[PDB]
Amino acid sequence: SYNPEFFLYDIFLKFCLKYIDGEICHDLFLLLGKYNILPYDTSNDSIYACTNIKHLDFINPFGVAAGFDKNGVCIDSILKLGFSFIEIGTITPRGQTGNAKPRIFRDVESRSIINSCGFNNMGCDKVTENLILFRKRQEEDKLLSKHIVGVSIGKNKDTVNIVDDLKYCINKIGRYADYIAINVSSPNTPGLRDNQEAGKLKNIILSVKEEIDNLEKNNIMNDEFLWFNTTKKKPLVFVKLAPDLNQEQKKEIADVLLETNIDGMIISNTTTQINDIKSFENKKGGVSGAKLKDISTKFICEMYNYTNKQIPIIASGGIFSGLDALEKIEAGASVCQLYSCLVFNGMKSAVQIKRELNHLLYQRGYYNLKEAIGRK
Ligand SMILES: Cc1cc2nc3c(=O)[nH]c(=O)nc-3n(C[C@H](O)[C@H](O)[C@H](O)COP(=O)(O)O)c2cc1C
Ligand SMILES: Cc1cn(C2CC2)c(=O)c2nn(C)c(Cc3ccc(C(F)(F)F)cc3)c12
Ligand SMILES: O=c1cc(C(O)O)[nH]c(=O)[nH]1
Repeated sequence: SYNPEFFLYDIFLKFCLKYIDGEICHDLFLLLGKYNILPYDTSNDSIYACTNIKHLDFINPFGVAAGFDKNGVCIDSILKLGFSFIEIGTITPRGQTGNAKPRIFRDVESRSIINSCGFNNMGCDKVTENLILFRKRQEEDKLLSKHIVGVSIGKNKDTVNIVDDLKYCINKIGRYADYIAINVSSPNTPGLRDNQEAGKLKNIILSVKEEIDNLEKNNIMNDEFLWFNTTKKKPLVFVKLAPDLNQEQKKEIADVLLETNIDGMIISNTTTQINDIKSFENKKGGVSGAKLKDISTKFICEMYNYTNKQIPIIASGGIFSGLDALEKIEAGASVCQLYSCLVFNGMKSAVQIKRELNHLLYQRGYYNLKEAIGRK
């Protein structure tokens, strides 16, 4: 399934990656998608690649990670590139400016990115208005039917007691989200990763699940009209975890996820422990991309064992090829998120990655994608 539209953007891609600033590249991409002039991938997806996380049914196992469309101003176009879902955010109750620019740097040779954004977003209220507009468009557009939209949530920079910010987001945007991702792993908000302590993380998770469950109580109508999302059901609850933890921490947090019955785990966020990128020596922030590939996959194996395979995994980190996706899936992941791939490969990310994984699934001997989960 070629397309003359995907190719023209590869021409622009080589230019931008070589001269234009990363965040400027991001703004242009988002701006083009805002006006619905990005290519489409309206082909039927392989039934062998369909996946699910409990009652969440994904048409294919590739979405866009958080931090890409932080404000939900580009949902329709990005999804129509060929992705099955998108994770908007991370959002905070009040929009922030973030750290000072430049805050995004690219090492083309190593296919790596380092960023110190600091949760720059428009705020929960405005992003909610955008998401409502999208759900209205989704009702009238076939290319958006059955596509998923998750919302990554966090805290404002100054707001102490992160629980309060989360409850506000839940109570304003919860009705329109298919799943909620708790971000306690961003390295650009000081001390957020200190909240991954078993006790703290327990109260955070339990408060989110309770707040989601409480929106349903005082409702006047049926559930079909309350949940204006894809599932027509209350959003699942996922947690996004950082890879820079020791084994003791890793096992107890996994124990907390079992006790609290979390719906999923997103492995993983960016890392701060990489020191082998010469261009990023004097740069602050977390690094993403290829140099994060092998590190995150291990973490998935370490966690897929710590939770006794009872909590599904969502893979994110250094996924650039179809074989990378299968490496993540056979390690224990059910779905994959692409971020740096879109940065370095552009519009062809979804169509390319989905084809490559399809060919590899049958060669390795599988009836469908599920058969591969944790087979390693
Ligand atoms: C510029 C930039 C901004 C990001 N913003 C967020 C964010 O707001 N929330 C979040 O959970 N992750 C954020 N991330 C992390 C990505 O979502 C993803 O977990 C990570 O980059 C690994 O993806 P990759 O290896 O395929 O590039 C951001 C990453 C980058 C590079
Ligand atoms: C999507 C994306 C994001 N970001 C930062 C947040 C991390 C980058 O730095 C990027 N660099 N490229 C090259 C992209 C992707 C891209 C492709 C095509 C164009 C266009 F053809 F329109 F010119 C523009 C941009 C980036
Ligand atoms: O989770 C996150 C958040 C940010 C940010 O918005 O600053 N950046 C990342 O690399 N990861």
